[PDB]
Amino acid sequence: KIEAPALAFLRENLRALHIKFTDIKEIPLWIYSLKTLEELHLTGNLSA
Amino acid sequence: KIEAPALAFLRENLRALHIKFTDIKEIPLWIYSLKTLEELHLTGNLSAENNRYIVIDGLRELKRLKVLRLKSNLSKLPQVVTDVGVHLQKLSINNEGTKLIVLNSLKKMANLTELELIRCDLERIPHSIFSLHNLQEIDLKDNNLKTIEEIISFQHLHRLTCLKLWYNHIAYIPIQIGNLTNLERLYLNRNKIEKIPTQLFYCRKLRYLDLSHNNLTFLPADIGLLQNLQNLAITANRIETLPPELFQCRKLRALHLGNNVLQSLPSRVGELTNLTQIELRGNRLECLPVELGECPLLKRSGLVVEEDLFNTLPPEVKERLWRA
Amino acid sequence: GTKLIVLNSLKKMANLTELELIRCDLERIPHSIFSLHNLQEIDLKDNN
Amino acid sequence: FERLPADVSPINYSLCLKPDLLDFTFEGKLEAAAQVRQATNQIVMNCADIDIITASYAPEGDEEIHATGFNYQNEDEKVTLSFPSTLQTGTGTLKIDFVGELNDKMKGFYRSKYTTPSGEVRYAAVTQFEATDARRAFPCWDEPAIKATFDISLVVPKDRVALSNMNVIDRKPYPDDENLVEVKFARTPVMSTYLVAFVVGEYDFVETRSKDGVCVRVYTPVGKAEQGKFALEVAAKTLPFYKDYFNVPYPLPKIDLIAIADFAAGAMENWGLVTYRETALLIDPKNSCSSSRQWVALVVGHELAHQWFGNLVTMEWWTHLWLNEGFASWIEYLCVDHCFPEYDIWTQFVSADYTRAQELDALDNSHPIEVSVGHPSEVDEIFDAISYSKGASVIRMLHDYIGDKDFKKGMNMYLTKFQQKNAATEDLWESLENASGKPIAAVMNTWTKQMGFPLIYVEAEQVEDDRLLRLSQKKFCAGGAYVGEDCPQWMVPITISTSEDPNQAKLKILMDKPEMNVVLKNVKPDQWVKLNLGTVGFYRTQYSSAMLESLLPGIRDLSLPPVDRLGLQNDLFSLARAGIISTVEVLKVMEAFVNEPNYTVWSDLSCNLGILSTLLSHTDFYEEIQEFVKDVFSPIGERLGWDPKPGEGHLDALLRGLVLGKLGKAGHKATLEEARRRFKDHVEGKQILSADLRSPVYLTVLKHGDGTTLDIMLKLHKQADMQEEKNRIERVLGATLLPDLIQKVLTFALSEEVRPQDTVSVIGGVAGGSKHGRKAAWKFIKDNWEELYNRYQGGFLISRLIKLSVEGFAVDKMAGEVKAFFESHPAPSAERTIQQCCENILLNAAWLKRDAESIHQYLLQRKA
Repeated sequence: KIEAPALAFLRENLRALHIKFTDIKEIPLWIYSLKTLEELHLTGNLSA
Repeated sequence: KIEAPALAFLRENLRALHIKFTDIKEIPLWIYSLKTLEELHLTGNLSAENNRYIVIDGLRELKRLKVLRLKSNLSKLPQVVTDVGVHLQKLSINNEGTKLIVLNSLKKMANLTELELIRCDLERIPHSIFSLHNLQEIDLKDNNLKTIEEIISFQHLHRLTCLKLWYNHIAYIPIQIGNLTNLERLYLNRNKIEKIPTQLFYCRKLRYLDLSHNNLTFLPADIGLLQNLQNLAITANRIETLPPELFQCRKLRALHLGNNVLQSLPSRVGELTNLTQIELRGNRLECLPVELGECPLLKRSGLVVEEDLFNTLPPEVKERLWRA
Repeated sequence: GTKLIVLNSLKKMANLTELELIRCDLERIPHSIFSLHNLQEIDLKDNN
Repeated sequence: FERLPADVSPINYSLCLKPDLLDFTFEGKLEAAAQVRQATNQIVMNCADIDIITASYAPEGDEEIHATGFNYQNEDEKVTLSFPSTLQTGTGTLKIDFVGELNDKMKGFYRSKYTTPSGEVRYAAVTQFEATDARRAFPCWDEPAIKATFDISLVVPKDRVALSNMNVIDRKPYPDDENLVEVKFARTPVMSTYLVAFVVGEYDFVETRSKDGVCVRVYTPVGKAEQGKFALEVAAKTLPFYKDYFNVPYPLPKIDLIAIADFAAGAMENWGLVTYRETALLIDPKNSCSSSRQWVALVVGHELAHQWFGNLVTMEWWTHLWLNEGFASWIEYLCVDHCFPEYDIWTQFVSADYTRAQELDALDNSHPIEVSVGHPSEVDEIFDAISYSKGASVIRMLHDYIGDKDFKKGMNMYLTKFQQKNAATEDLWESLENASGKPIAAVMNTWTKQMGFPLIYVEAEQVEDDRLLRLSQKKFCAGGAYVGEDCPQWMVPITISTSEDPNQAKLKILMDKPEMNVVLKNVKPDQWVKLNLGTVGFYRTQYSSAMLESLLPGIRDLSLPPVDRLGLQNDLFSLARAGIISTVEVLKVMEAFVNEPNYTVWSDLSCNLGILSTLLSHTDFYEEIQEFVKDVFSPIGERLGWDPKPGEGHLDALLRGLVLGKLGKAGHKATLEEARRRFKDHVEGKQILSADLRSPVYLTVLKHGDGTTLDIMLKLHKQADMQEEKNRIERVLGATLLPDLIQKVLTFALSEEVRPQDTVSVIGGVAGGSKHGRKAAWKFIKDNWEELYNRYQGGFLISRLIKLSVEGFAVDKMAGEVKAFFESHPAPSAERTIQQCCENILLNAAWLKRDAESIHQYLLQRKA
């Protein structure tokens, strides 16, 4: 869980993101709100 | 009963598993979720008394498995293992006296390269192993093999390098071994072998030989004809005389002679520059030749002889061996 | 360890320049990758 | 491929074979007495699955030399039993104690699944040695050329029933265990190894002595004797027919015709225990129609024919295998002709194989029947529908060209010549030439050499009472332009027939030259003389326009035989591509069918006209051809009415089904309204009609139906339980036309994968439902290529699927498109068929560009 100024800071600063989830719900929704993100090495059971 | 995150991490990291148990349910279910497994060993009776293999079916999803072990007294080879053996390499099967029926199921396995039917009481060659064309190391230990002529079929194979017959009741060694060429490390010790023919010696690629714990009486000179031997062992054999021609063969890193008969070690031992270890126990000997010290890689501990025979050596030679 | 199909989808990402199908078990080189010209690194690791 | 060194020739066999059920294993003794002609130390035994325990060879009277050879050439299915000492020459005996197993691959000596009336899903031991399978069961000389006598003896549980080639001669107890007994049969005569058969299971005894005295017997499981009674009568009638036919006694004092649950091979000729598939053989009186009885009679007589051609004189090698079946097939039809004269079987016989013979030779991959064989593995891909159909057609050709009595004499001499001895095809030709005198081999050598059937440009020259003309032999091409680099001409013995007598050919010439002349005495100035006679000559007679016009009155009425009419009808449709006028003449022959009552004529006419309708997609105007179909079907629909009519046979039921379905395809307003009426009556349950009418009613109502009817159809499929009824429902609901509906029924075909491996037929129906919708479904299955291939891994089902899907295409551009699609998607098993279809499509395109536009003009003359 994350706060709006933190979302902003991620928005202009975050470059790469790693995510590994046991279940779908573990994935935060705000991760897609990022724009400068260039790398996403997701891992889990995203077959859904 | 592993928890989900640890289960995932183990799925991504574990390489080898060794399951031993008594009851069938004892085997965890979650082990079948493992995906990076290559070494699997099972200990404890898998027999579910007909309609079996319901637990074992998880091996269908263990497609990354490479080596499998069955120490569980199987009357029949599972269909699951034959299905998964497309990519598999080693069947270390141990039946502890249970008779196993091959039922040509090994024919499915083609990528297989090492096969070991240990204590499976075949009493005969399976005759299905010859279908495999990538086998290299075959082991038939403690299976009551009486006549083993079927080994001629091995000439069809080309990747074979080691034929293992650790324990059996073989009486007469087939001459058809002469056709076999690519084998190197035959280990047919502990057998009712009265004599060895030259037909084994027509082979030239023999690295390791284990003619020990048998009823051998004499050694043909053709052992010296072999020019690729490294380690030899004629222990517990009724060897009255050791032929000097054996000593022509070089590159003999070790040479076992235990529980032999009254003999006389030839001075030609000097042509054993590659000797590093040797035993001279259990045989009636009285004068070890001085040329033993000629060996450049021979250690006091390396040469295993009775103390008195060690004493019969010249004192300076004894010092040389001791300092080694 | 699971099977995947390109289903001609790979031809859409014209900007793709580096592809690999790790343990994707294709047993066959997909035809979709051929039409793409930007590739430089290709891996078909452990695909039987 | 290497055959065998054959250093020792077997003489006699003694096989104390012991199946072990509940373990699926097999033991035996294999004591074979043989003669060592070649002085060699090595013995070659072709066998794959067996694991030899011990072997010992005792020559003559002295002691045996045991065995010192076990070379297992597993890939070659060979074993070398070398011995320390030479075996020189003499008669010896090889005893081979061994072990084998009941495979689950339904091969050699396998185990089949069967269900007792209570259940228990037990297993039984069954055999089949088609080619290189006898050696898998137990080691012998698995070579058709090799011939020896066998003494099969079984070690079987006493509760279980056991049958073999010969009659039981001993039922001794088994000393080791008393729950099972040793059954010893009589010594088989000289026979091939692949013809050996013995089965063990649980069945019931149903015997019937013949006129000759042989007890023809069937052993249905669960004592369904009734199911297996009609076949008993058929066999008891046709075996004495053979006996009086060629005056040769039956070889085996006992003959059995057991069926096996899911034989998975259909049928197999064997010495006196010919096995059958349960569905093929047994017949429930209340769960069958007369056509099924006709089929079972056909199949039961086919293997009885194989009892003579085959068993008695086996083919020398698999190269001649085509004969052993092919010839027999034709024989079987003749047999039924002498058994059920009311069953006029030649009529459907022409439509049964001859049609695909004609259409398959037209295309590529038309390899000659006689292809040299070295390896028995080559049998599979040298085998096809052509190997049966063209072989039967040419052997019937030979029977006509020789005459019935002369062919009888030739067959009798050939059988008496090489009885129990392997013979080649050339030997049969030599015997036939000895019987008749005219050179059969001089034609058979070319028949083996080349590939296909010729054509003739007939002429017209009626000099008073001499209708002379010039037959011009040339090769046939599907498009019309044959390659003709070699000598395309043939020597087919086209047997002309005088049309004054429909069955009797007053004028008949054994013409065998590219050019010739005629000698006849004409009866009527318009004798409409029928070239060929009931298409006995496997051939595609091209009649000139004058010939067609002269024979037109003959086909307007029923004067011409129905077989001639249907043969001409099929010829004209095929000759639309090569012969000129085509559609224009096609229309005229259509006029004749204003009066045709014959069902088979309507069946192949509907096939042809549906081919035209689907093929005319790109140039549209379906309303014109459908209107023409309505014009054709007006008198037929009136005569048959709509409702079931008194005096209607099962053939008339097929008539009503086809006429209703095709009338709905045309889209008649009143017919469609009545079909919707009965659809409502059935779905409400107020009046539910016969399924035979019901399925075509479904096709008609969905031909102009919305999605609600489609959902009702899916529902009715859900409560429906009968498997083939549901399959019919699915294939007819594939015939929706609305584009949204066709996409929905494609996704519902993804839903209708419930039918086990019948999904292929369901999706074939949906592909054939529309014409442009067929192209949409082709794109759909492009999007679902992986699903189809994971549902069928290189089977005949998927080849049939793709052939059905692409058969309606007549555009070269998307022909190349689908060709590239198949190139990127290799399917080797179907591969041949693939390019076949491709070429067909190209031909289709060409044919369109030949006449489609002018077809419009013809319609302008039709309505005027």
